[PDB]
Amino acid sequence: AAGTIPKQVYLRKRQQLFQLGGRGSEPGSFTWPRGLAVGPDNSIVVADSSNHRVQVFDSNGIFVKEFGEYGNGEGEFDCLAGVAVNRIGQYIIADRYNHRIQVLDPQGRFLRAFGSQGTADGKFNYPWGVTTDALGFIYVCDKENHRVQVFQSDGSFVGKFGSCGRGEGQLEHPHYIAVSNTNRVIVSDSNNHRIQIFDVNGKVLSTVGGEGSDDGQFKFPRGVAVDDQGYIFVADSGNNRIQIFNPDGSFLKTFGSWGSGDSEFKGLEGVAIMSNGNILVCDRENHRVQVF
Repeated sequence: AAGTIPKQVYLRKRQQLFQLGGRGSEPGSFTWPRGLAVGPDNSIVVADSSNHRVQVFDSNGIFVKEFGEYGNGEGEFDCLAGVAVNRIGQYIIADRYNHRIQVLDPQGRFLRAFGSQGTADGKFNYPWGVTTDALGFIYVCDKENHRVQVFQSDGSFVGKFGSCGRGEGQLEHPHYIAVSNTNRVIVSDSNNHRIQIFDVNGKVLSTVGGEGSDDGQFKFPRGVAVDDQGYIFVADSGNNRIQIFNPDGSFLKTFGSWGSGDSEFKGLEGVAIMSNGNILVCDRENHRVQVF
């Protein structure tokens, strides 16, 4: 991989390499998938929301394992949306309709849960959307509280930031986030049609994009990912596009349109980026994950 020019790789993005899913509840099928994440060896981890489960695939698409079932018990999920994998390989699920986070081990066995519905510190309204920083700190978007709450690996509350509003440092219904290896917190601020970037302590660092349909503009951004150089990847759901941004925030590339064939989307949700430049998009109403 030594001579790779990332910018050139990203600018060639359009044609799907392969896809995953198809409607159903058997292993390898999805129902209305929302969050996805990449794992250690570039594994593809899918929040299979309406099947109340996570499914894990290797970097070439081969199904590996699934875990979870409907419920409010330990290791059960109501209608999960967000998923993530930390450096230790344990699975971190935003169990949306139970208003809690569950952390499972690399084999999908239950380790701990935390949170319940509420506005208070450590309490969530509709969690939807989670990620991990290098030290194992958990960052949640509780969508309906218009904020980001950060926890320790054991669930201990640590801090929070953002609040309802349309201004500097505010959020309206944020769905998805990512933390870069620079420890900048990258929040898709859905209804403000913008990407918000904070440091770990809640200080606004910059803003990417704004409302519109031109290059560099968003209509209801959903999934976000960041690569190891700071390229930012956005599911521009309102405009039926993936957008890619240079590490300085400037528009680089866009691809996709409303549809259900190769490179077409309906209901863009989560987004993830493999360390080889493969972009992963969750295509909710087509019950599939597409890889570019």
